[PDB]
Order: sequence, then structure tokens, then C-alpha cells
Amino acid sequence: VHAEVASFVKERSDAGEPMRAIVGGGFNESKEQLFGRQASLSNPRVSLV
Amino acid sequence: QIYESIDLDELNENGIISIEFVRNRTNTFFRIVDDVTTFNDKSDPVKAE
Amino acid sequence: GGAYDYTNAIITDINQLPDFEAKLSPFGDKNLESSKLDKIENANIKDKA
Repeated sequence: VHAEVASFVKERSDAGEPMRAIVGGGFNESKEQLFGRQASLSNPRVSLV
Repeated sequence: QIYESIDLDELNENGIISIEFVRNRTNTFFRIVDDVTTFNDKSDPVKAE
Repeated sequence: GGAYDYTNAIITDINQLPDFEAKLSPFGDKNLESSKLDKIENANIKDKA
């Protein structure tokens, strides 16, 4: 879902309706997960909690 | 929270939002330490911050 | 001399494979320029990290 919404925000940005988003990962996800989620989504207009 | 005095650097450099629990001499509260996005590079604030 | 001047571009494209996955190390930020990688010679992955 992080990839899907990131695509959406990028699509609207290209359409002249700028957007940004904040997102998180599950319940108490640690470094092992976060560094796998971050590498999959290393682009602006999204932030990971 | 898993993150200590150095883990907040690993989160921030990787572009991950980090929330800390603060303790003063008398009272406690919570605050956010950075507004970094999931962009890779730190040099360009327009993408990063 | 293609697009693969960066090791993390090799990560994302190993992860595109059905039988294989690649995952960056959690022990600090180690993005590494591909022209400084080193020898491996028929090392078995099937039950090893």
C-alpha cells in the first residue's frame, strides 16, 4: 500500500494538484522491517513513521 | 520505541520520521526530532525536508 | 557502464527475481558504488545469508 499511494501522490503531482503523505508500518516494526520498507520507497512526497 | 541516541541517526539519515520521549527535570512529554521525507539524499532540502 | 553504478540498484533488481531476494545490511548506511565490489566465486546461497 505504501507503493500504491506513493504512485497516487506522484500521479496527482504531475497533474498539477500537489499532494504529500505520511505513512507508518504495522505495530512496533523494528529496523529489520523499516530498512526493507524504506529501500522500496526511497522517493520524496512520502514520509515513514 | 527501540531507538536510542544513535538509532535516531540511522532513522533520520535513511529518511524515516522519528518520535522521541522527552524527560525534563520535573515533567515529561513527547516531540518529533525531524521532518525528513523518504528521499534518499540529505543535500537537497526541497526533496528531503 | 550501464545503469548499475549503484549497488542498491542491484538490490531492487534481484528482488524482482522469482527465486532470489536481496536485502541491504542494517549495520549502518552502506550504499556502495558498484565499481568497488569484490570477488565471489560460486558461493552457495540456498541455506546461507
